[PDB]
Formats: sequence, structure tokens, C-alpha cells
Amino acid sequence: MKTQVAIIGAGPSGLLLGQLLHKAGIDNVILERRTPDYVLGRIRAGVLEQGMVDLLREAGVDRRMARDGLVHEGVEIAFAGQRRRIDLKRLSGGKTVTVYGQTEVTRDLMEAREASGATTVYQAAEVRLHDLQGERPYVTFERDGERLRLDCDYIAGCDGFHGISRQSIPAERLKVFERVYPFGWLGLLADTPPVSHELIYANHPRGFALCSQRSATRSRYYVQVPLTEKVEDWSDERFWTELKARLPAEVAEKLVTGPSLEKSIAPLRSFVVEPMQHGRLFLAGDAAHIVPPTGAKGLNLAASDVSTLYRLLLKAYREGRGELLERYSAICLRRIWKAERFSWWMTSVLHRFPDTDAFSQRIQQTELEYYLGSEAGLATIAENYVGLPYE
Amino acid sequence: MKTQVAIIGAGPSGLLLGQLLHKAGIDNVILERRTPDYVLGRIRAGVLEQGMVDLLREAGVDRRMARDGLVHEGVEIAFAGQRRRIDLKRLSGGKTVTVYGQTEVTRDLMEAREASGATTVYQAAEVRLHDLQGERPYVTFERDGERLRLDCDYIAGCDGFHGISRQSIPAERLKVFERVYPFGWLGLLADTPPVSHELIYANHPRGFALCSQRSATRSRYYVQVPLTEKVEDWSDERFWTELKARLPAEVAEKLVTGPSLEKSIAPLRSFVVEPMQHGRLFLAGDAAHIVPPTGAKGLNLAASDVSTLYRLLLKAYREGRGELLERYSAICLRRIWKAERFSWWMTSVLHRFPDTDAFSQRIQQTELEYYLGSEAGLATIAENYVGLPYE
Ligand SMILES: Cc1cc2nc3c(=O)[nH]c(=O)nc-3n(C[C@H](O)[C@H](O)[C@H](O)COP(=O)(O)OP(=O)(O)OC[C@H]3O[C@@H](n4cnc5c(N)ncnc54)[C@H](O)[C@@H]3O)c2cc1C
Ligand SMILES: Cc1cc2nc3c(=O)[nH]c(=O)nc-3n(C[C@H](O)[C@H](O)[C@H](O)COP(=O)(O)OP(=O)(O)OC[C@H]3O[C@@H](n4cnc5c(N)ncnc54)[C@H](O)[C@@H]3O)c2cc1C
Repeated sequence: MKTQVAIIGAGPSGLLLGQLLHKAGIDNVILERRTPDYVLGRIRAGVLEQGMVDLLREAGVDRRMARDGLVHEGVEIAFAGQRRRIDLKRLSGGKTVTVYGQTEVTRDLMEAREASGATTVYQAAEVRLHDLQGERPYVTFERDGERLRLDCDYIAGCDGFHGISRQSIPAERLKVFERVYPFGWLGLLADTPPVSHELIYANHPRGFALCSQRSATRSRYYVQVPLTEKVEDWSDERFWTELKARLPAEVAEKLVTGPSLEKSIAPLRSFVVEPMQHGRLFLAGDAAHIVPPTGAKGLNLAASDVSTLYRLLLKAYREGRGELLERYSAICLRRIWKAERFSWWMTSVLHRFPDTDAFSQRIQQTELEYYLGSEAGLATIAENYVGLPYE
Repeated sequence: MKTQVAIIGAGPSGLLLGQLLHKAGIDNVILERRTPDYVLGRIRAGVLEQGMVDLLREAGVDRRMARDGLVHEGVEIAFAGQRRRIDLKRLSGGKTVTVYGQTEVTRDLMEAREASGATTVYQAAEVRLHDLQGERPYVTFERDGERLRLDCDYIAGCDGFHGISRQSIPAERLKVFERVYPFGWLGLLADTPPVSHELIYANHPRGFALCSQRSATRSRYYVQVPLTEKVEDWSDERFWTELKARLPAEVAEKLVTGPSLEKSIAPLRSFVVEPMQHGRLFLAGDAAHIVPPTGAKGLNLAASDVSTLYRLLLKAYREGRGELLERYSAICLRRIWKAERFSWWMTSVLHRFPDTDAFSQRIQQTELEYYLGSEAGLATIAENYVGLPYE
């Protein structure tokens, strides 16, 4: 079989790039290891930047978002008995963030592709990439026991952190930057009305807590746990008690608990690879980088890689300007690094680290005191949160 | 579930280490991505060193080998109309090589384990390794849709070149050495009596050719092909014509052709990672390194990693001397590098490289002339072929 752009992975990056490309007339096939069911089961992201909201409109998959998505004009940080709100709207010059689940964005894109008639192969086993540096690269996979070959011009690895793409580039060609945090995030999705109309990030001596939502009747809560924790050691009862314990009394007493729909632990890490391409292979999304969930930048950074990749591929096909693909990595990394720095900053100020000395604890407290108390301090959190401008 | 040593991969390395360990009283589980059928379908290796022959006896799986295996006392190299034999026996001090297929060695080990009652999980999907640097690491997998957890003390990645193990070690911790040759090997297995009682490696202007065997009525032939070749572009007819064309007339006219049982193309490469371990994770076999098939050192290097790993684990469990595991990589790499140098040497003297100048072509010819003409020259090929001593 022959396509123009072979896309590995059908999570938001692949689906979004597939839809952007198909709409512009560039044929593409998407190969996915799993079933549509498993992809749709991943809870993940809740906060979207206006950059992605616009790219979804541009890809024509925004009807449902514009109806169900909640537009948030502020966030709240809690520490040392105080609850400080950051007015994103005022401090960033009118930009905001939209809360709409990744499971939804992924569902909408899946349906759109399903209707478009563009090719998608779920349960595509043992994907191997070939002749990446050639003029004609190919992808091979197994469907029902028979090994097929797919020919294409370019390949886009949108296969997440554990994908085959990044592994297909010679090690000596990539330089890895990584940091693994000594903790994880225990999340819990409940069919209960959220404790606030805005998100409440919270620093507390027992550890970090986050009050988020999916809609007016669906919530998503998180608490920091050691990497040694097993999710089956955390009953619903225990999660509510622990969450309540880390939030301000006024917030803790308005909390409406309930059984969990989903409950899982996600480890925190920062990871960046340089460069993000190799021959006819361009990495996008988690395949190329991971950011701690603290700053809500993962899905949003994928959106920008995918926007930059699509626009360059348009020039390549539509205008024959294929030499611009060489700049993919350069453009992307400038944005990736700044979002990596924020996610790192946020993580370090909101979390309790093991074996922190008196001086560090104090500096962590003063950071929040300064930033949340200064107009210029607040403006730096706001512009970074709403999302730094796309290049 | 809880085991002592969790082994990822059930190719020869895993099976051999599982059997060596089980026999010494150390419990082990083997997780395999594929079906026993697929593993048994891989044709691969034909030549075994006396080191592995002995380790198989030590693991008690040699009845069939000692009956079906062919003990070879010499090999033959052909170039510039000459056919020079290397007497391995005389030149190495009495050592020899045994020809017995990998499919057989793998079959024998599979049956032995099957009888022993030791645990084996075929079709073990999405294996992820965890807490490698902890005191208690674990492996998670999916069997029939349900994700299980396996606890263990140590883990041995015997999952080949495309395994999850090597990918589980932080990139910044590993230094990769790699070389990809501009050609591959087109093999063809036929149920025909071999053209000679010994192997004939051959340098010819059209490219490399190798005359090998599995038994007196089963043969395995190879010819060098560009990486651009598709196996479906090579009919049986075409392979025989091409093989005949690269061999000495006297050898070419005694050839008994026939239809192919198996026919596939394998790309050539050299690959070494340093170090070969990380915390409670030790790499063995192809997971840690690849050698061009030219020198018949791949399976044999795996045998030595597995022998060194087992012996160190005996001291660790049996004698409580767990500090010796720190030397695993040091010991292994000394052997790996020398076998890598030979496989590289062999490859460079027997193959036709694209864009080779007059001087290089001549030096390639003189290398064969010198080595095959000098007593000291021949002795260097012989001692390396039969296998350099285990440390
Ligand atoms: C708890 C949590 C909260 C988060 N919150 C936010 C938030 O509020 N806002 C935000 O911006 N970010 C957030 N993030 C990040 C975001 O979820 C990810 O960056 C995003 O899902 C990555 O998109 P992706 O499409 O690149 O990869 P993925 O989502 O990883 O999907 C990749 C696909 O590749 C497929 N695949 C893998 N290997 C293969 C193979 N070999 N063959 C074929 N296909 C293969 C997989 O099965 C998977 O379907 C959060 C993350 C977590 C864990
Ligand atoms: C054409 C050819 C000829 C050769 N000839 C010779 C010869 O004559 N003599 C010699 O010494 N060498 C030779 N070699 C080399 C030899 O075949 C290999 O070195 C050897 O097979 C490697 O053994 P292994 O057990 O480490 O890995 P493998 O043989 O690669 O088996 C590894 C197993 O790991 C499993 N696996 C992979 N990933 C996972 C996952 N994620 N979960 C679970 N399991 C997983 C795989 O499905 C596979 O079953 C030859 C190679 C080739 C290609």
C-alpha cells in the first residue's frame, strides 16, 4: 500500500495531524498498536490552550468543544493558609484556557476521521520503520498475522513516550535531557460536581493536591504520592480523606465526594530529545518530549509540534518547498524548552520534595509569596499558563 | 506473582539462562511476546563454538546435539580462483566448531523447560520494567487483557535487538557504538544435500556467497544483496543462478539445487552498548550487541554473557556474594569487543563494498593472500573462529 504521510500512533497528535493533512489534500494512513477502546480509555489532560482550541477549529472538529468545553479566566494557588487567584485574562492580555477532556478531543477527532474515509489501522502490530534516510522510506506491520508493507514519502512518529519511532533513530544521533521526580500523581475521576468553578493547585506539608474538573458534574482530583505506592493500596475512602486533608478548610467542607470512575497513578518526569527528526522521520508529541503534568503543557506542546509539522508539509507538497522541513526541530525546541522550564518551575514550587533542608523549604515559600504578590510576578505565571505564542 | 530472576525473551539466551538457573535451584520466569511457533520459525545460526557446546551439556540439553550435530574441523575461503582451507583443528590446538541449527538448540531447550515445570509465559504483551534501581524491581505485562505484576530480585533482558530492556535504561547512561553495512544477506534454506562437507565462504566480484548446511540433507546458502532488495524480487531460480555464478566452477557444478523451505534477507550491522547493565537489570545476547553474521559470533557471544551471568548469580544467591554482579559488564565486554573486531575483519575482507577505490580493492586481495598464506596468518583466523577463551 502507498500513502503520502504515514503516521504512527492514534492518540491526539496523530489524529490531529491526520485531520489537518487530510483537509488540505495530503493523504495519510495512521497505524495504531491498540484498539479504539483503549485509546478512548486514557483519562489524561483537562486543560487546553487557546492555541489548540484554534487548531481544532482549523481542523474543523470544534462543534462539541464549543458547546461542552468550559472557558476558564483564572486559576487559584493555595499555600500557607492562603488562597491566591491568578486572573489569567487580565494578566495575559485577554487570553484564557479551556477545560475539555482529552478523551473528548480524541473522541471527536476519531469520529471526524471515521466520517472522512481516511485510512486508519487499529491493532497494527510490530511496526518497524525502514530506510528513514532514503528517498523512499517504508513502514511494515502485521495485521491478522500477515506482514504488510506501507510506502510513503515522510513518516510522523506520534506514538508517545513508549513508541517505536524514537527507538528507530540511531542513538548516537540523539541527545537526551531527562529528570525523574521522586513522586507521582494519584488521580481520581468521579461523577461529582467539582469543588470550585476554577482549578485549585495546592502546596501543603502532606504534599501536593489539585482540584480539577471535566464538566459541572464530573471532577478530576490528584494528590502527590511516593513512587512506591500501588493504586490498590488507595481505596476511594482513603483518597477522599487524603485530599480533604490537603485543602483549605473552606474548600474541604464544600467537597462532594463519591465513588471513582477511574483512579490511576502517573509518575512525573521531564524529557527532551535533540533533534526531533531523522531523514524522513519527524517526532511529534510525547514521542519527542514529556513535561510534568503540573503546568498542563503536554497535549498543548503536541498541538504546536503538529501545527508546525503540518504547515511545513503544506509548503513541501503544495509549494514544493521541501527544504523547510530541515527547520522543524529548530522551531519546535524553542517552544518546547520554555514550556519545559515553566512545568519544572511549577513542579518545584508546588510539591513537597524528600530531604529538603530548612533553607530550601523557606525559598519554596518565598517563591510563592513573591510571585503571587507581585504584579510582574503574576504576569509571568499567567502568560506561561495561557500559553506562550506559537512561532 | 513472585520469582527470583525474571527473564524477558525466550530465544536461545533466555531459554539457556532459564535452564542453567533452574538446574542450580534459582527460580525464574520467562516472558515472551510471541508464540512458541514464531520463535521456532527463525532459521538463523548454524555454527556453534565448543564453549556453547559445553554449556549445553552443563545445562543437560545435549542428547540430540551429540547425535545430530556435525563436528567440523575446517572451513574453506575462496577468492581470485583459489580455494584455501583453514584447518581449525591443527591451527587452534585441537578445538573445532559444531554445526547444529539454532532452531534445534531452541527446540531442545524449549522441551527441556517444558518438562522441568519451570514457568514460561508466551504471548506476554506490553512488558514494562519498573524500579530497576530499587531493592525490589518488578515487571508488568498483559495476559489475555489483564495486566499482571511480577516481582523479582533481578531481571535479565534476553529480548534481542528490538527488546524493551535496552530501552528501559536511561539513554544518558548508555554509550552506543554502531556501524551499518551497505548490504544485507539473502539466505535460502533447501532440503538438498550441501555442496561440501565444510563451509565455503567466498569473495567474488559479483559479491559474497556462503555455502553452509544444517545436516547431510539440508542446506543453507547466502549471497550478498544491496539493502534495496525485496525478497519477493528473488525467485528460487534467480537465487540458484546467482549463487552458482559466485562459486568456483568445480563447486558450482556439484551443486544440487531445489525449492526453498525458507528464504529471507538479513541486514548486516555491528552494535555494542556500554555498559550492559543498570541496577537490577543485566542485558544478555542481542539485547546488548549485534555482530555481522560473517564470523558466526552472535549466538556464541550470547552463550558467554549467559554463562557469565549465571555464574555470578550463583555466587549471589548460593554464596551471598552479590557485589560480583558489578563486574558483569566488565568481563563481558572484553570478549564482546574481540569477537566484534573479528566479525568486522571477516566482513571487510569477504564482501564487495560500493565505491571502493583501486588501492582498497588491492589491499582487500592482499589481506586474503597474506592471511591465507602465512602460518601465523592462518592461526589468527583459526583461534578466533573456534572461539577465543571464556574469562
Ligand atoms: C495525569 C496527566 C495529566 C495531564 N494533563 C494535561 C493537561 O491538562 N494539559 C496538557 O496539555 N497536557 C496534559 N498531560 C499530557 C498529555 O496527556 C500528553 O502529552 C499527550 O497525551 C500526548 O499525545 P500523543 O498523542 O503524542 O501521545 P499518546 O497520547 O501517548 O498516544 C500515542 C499513541 O501511540 C500508540 N503507539 C505507541 N507505540 C506504538 C507502535 N509501536 N505502534 C503504533 N502505535 C503505537 C499508543 O498505543 C498511543 O495510542 C497530562 C498527562 C498526564 C499523564
Ligand atoms: C542470518 C543470520 C545468521 C547467523 N548465524 C550465526 C551463526 O552461525 N553462529 C552464531 O553464533 N550467530 C549467528 N547469528 C546470530 C544469532 O542468531 C543471534 O545472536 C541470537 O539469535 C540472539 O539470541 P538472543 O536469544 O539474545 O535473542 P533473540 O534470538 O533475538 O530472541 C529474543 C526474544 O526476545 C523476544 N522479545 C523481544 N522483545 C520482547 C518484549 N518486549 N517482551 C518479551 N519478549 C520480547 C522476541 O520475540 C524473541 O523471542 C546469525 C544471525 C543471523 C541473522
